[PDB]
Amino acid sequence: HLKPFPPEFLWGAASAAYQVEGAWNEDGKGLSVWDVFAKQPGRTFKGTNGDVAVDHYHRYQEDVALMAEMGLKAYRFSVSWSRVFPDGNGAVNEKGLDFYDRLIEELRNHGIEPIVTLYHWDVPQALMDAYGAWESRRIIDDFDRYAVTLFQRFGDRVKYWVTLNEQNIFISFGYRLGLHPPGVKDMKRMYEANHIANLANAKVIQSFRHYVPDGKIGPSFAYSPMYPYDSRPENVLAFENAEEFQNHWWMDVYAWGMYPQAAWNYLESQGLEPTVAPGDWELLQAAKPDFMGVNYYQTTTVEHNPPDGVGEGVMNTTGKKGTSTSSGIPGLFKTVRNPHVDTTNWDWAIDPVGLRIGLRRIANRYQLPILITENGLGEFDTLEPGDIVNDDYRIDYLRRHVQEIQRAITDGVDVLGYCAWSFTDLLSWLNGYQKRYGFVYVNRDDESEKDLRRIKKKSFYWYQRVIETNGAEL
Amino acid sequence: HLKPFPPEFLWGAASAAYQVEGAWNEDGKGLSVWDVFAKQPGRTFKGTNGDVAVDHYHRYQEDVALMAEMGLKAYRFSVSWSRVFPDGNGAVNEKGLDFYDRLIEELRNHGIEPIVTLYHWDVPQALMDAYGAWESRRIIDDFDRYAVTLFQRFGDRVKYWVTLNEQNIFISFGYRLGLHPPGVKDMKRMYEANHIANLANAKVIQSFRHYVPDGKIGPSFAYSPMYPYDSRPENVLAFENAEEFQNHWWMDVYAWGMYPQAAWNYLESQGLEPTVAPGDWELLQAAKPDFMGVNYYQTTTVEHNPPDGVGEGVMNTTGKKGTSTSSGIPGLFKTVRNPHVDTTNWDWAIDPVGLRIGLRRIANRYQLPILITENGLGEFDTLEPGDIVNDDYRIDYLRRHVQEIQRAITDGVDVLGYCAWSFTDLLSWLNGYQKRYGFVYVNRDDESEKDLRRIKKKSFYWYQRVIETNGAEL
Ligand SMILES: O=P(O)(O)OC[C@H]1O[C@@H](O)[C@H](O)[C@@H](O)[C@H]1O
Ligand SMILES: O=P(O)(O)OC[C@H]1O[C@@H](O)[C@H](O)[C@@H](O)[C@H]1O
Repeated sequence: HLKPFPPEFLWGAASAAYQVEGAWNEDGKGLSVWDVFAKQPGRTFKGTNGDVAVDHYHRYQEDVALMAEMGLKAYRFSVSWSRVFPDGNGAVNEKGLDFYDRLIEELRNHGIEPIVTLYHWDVPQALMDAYGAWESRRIIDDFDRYAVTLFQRFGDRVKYWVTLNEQNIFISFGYRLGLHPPGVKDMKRMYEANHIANLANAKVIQSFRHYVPDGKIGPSFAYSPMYPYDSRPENVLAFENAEEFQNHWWMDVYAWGMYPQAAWNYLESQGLEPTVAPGDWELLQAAKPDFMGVNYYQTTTVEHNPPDGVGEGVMNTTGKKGTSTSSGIPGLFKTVRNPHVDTTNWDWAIDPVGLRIGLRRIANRYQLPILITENGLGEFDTLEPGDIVNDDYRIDYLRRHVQEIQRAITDGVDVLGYCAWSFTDLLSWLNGYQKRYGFVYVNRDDESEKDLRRIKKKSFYWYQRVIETNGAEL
Repeated sequence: HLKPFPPEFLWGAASAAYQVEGAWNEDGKGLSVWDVFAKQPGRTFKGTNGDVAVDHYHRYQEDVALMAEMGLKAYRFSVSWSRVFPDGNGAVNEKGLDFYDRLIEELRNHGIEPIVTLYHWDVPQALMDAYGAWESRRIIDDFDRYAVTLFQRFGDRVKYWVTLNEQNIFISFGYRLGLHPPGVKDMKRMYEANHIANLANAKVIQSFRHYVPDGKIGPSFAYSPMYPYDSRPENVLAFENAEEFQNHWWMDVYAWGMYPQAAWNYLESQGLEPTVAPGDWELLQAAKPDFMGVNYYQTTTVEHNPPDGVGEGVMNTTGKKGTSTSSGIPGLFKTVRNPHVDTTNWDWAIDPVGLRIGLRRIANRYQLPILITENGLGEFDTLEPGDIVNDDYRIDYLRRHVQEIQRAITDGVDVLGYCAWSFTDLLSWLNGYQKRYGFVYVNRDDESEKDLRRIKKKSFYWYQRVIETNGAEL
């Protein structure tokens, strides 16, 4: 006997500002780091960018009407920092606040609960220009200022907030792999920026306790649960190293205010540990979140890796299956293909049991409620004559993950809600428009902008059915 | 770049009263549950019992002189509760207290640190007869009276104390597997007795803070870290289930005062959860220990197990290799042979890297210091002419574990000490005398006490060197 989904379970879907909004220079909006970065040659798939994206800024009324038709209980979206503070720092742009106020109003008028992500990777370029953005403690005061603005403005209508979206991704990709702005490959700077982001997250959770006393806040972590390749002790040890370095390094800070000691000692042995200042620990430890947000797509299997072994690997940005290669930390661990799971055309593992495992690990270790703020299947879709998108692959992916969530709930994990990625098709940062996640197909590709018309996929109706029955029918 | 062992690392060896002391009915000692149990036909190997054991009660001065020759920094022994309270909870037997006083004085006169185990499985039979011993909350006050008696008599001279030795073993063997007294096979009774023992542990730690304010105290957990068989998600899930039901069930209570939720919910779904009285949680949560005591011998590899699958397995008590069979909890997990590790003649896995993994898991999850209270190799030994015992297999085993401990210390695990099991050969509860662990061979077997003479094994001189060089020389 499975527990039922709780009565007010947030059946949701999600987007991110730069990926959907467009209107990149309208109504006072300032330059963001992604405005700049995406226009640099070779940074994105086929030079795609979010100048227009899917034009959600102008079509939000249509999109919300499709959410209402779907029956969504919740919609997760991010506020574009550069829309609200074009300089990051100076005067509020009221036109920018007015759009999100219009959007929230529309959501509530249709009975949809808004989930607002404060930061989804688009720090204003002015802050990067002024002081290096996440590499400077000044961004703590500046990020706080921007969040308190949003708290005061919308605290009365938005109950659920996410602080930083996938801090582990935009810090690592932006400062170690050089695939995100600022395009740096410097492990020392990476950990300094990561430590500052940790302090920013804690500071605004504290501010949230004052300005929105009845609300619920937490970060959203990009969680890939690690697996050992097999029962060889050296591979299990590699799994221990990988889970602590890739996952506990962030989630222990979110939940306990402390870095894990083995990873710290390893970084300290190389001078790579972050600069701690007086008060940092007191701040980090005095900022408990209401939940752990989890973005989940896949697990990662690892094995032992010699000190001279694999480092950076190839990542599949083209959808040509089988082109990614193993990556790792020399001496600690390396990724390896898990022969027991299928993979997508971008080589992502399809592992719905991995989601239950991951939910269990977080409940077991931190004792916190979980909001699944992203989960979904990115794949090619074909538009058929008659406005038919038969995305059975995506229905099956989502069905199996939702089934594992109910088993995790039965196991005692307190799951607050589930936000599928994504509501409409949107621009994938590094993969372009062909890597589609939406319940709603958007009519454009990487060559032609066409008309951006929305078309309901087969998965739209499946998920509408799920929400209708509170998950009882999948 | 290995860290050295700390200057005052407690290089130790260990015993347990019933396995070593003999003198089972001398100087006013009462019956323990093991005096009665081992004299029941069929309960022990070839009917062996601890009536004489290796006669340490009369020979302790010889044995301590050998410890000083070895240069032991610490000696871990248990107090026989039935020596001190012949009927468990009446008047104190002063001759019983006088033996441990003479032993402790003998240790301290040779510069050896006493490490006292309050409970190593031998609750007096009178308490079993009166109210069922660990199945009654009456044992909480009776164990507290006995602990405080020792705290007051010896607290000036003993700083390191262990409360319950391997609660997970004596409770599950005594109440689920029927292999220890009282010989019960009842899962409901097992979890009730286990909960009472948790309360008795917390209560004595509370008392300890009052009577030995400068001392250090902890339980000693029988830790077998779990491995998944491979990266199949269902086997990783079995591993999550195993680590939670076999390990977190006890260690979360010791460290955090809380049972893990997924295991609790599974027990509750069957009416197997223990009876919780008001005040239980407050007591369990207000008894933090100074260290986690870790008894380590081997890892366990697990895979998925259907609801009709494996339950109880065969355990090797004869030293005939390849006689153990798989065990598990149907629906949750089953053990499986780990093809990457060697095994002893009793089918115990030899996995020194598993100790490093186990130490890392405890440090990472609980941030506690660890005292390794047992580790060693039980094997056949041959006495050759000239009183020579060349146990290079034991040296090899111990050397590799001590090396993995040093690597764990380098990772940042705070390891207080290392007690090898055992100082002299002694009675193995279920395996008789032929399964030897000692640094010191004792001349006797299952059929004759012979002369009980002590003979230093090759490993004696190896450990002596280890201690002399503080582990620099392994
Ligand atoms: O677009 P991708 O690379 O396929 O990832 C899919 C999604 O999951 C996370 O990475 C991000 O929070 C989203 O913004 C989105 O990018
Ligand atoms: O004697 P065995 O079964 O080989 O195990 C060796 C040791 O195991 C631990 O569980 C006990 O604390 C010791 O008393 C000793 O028995």
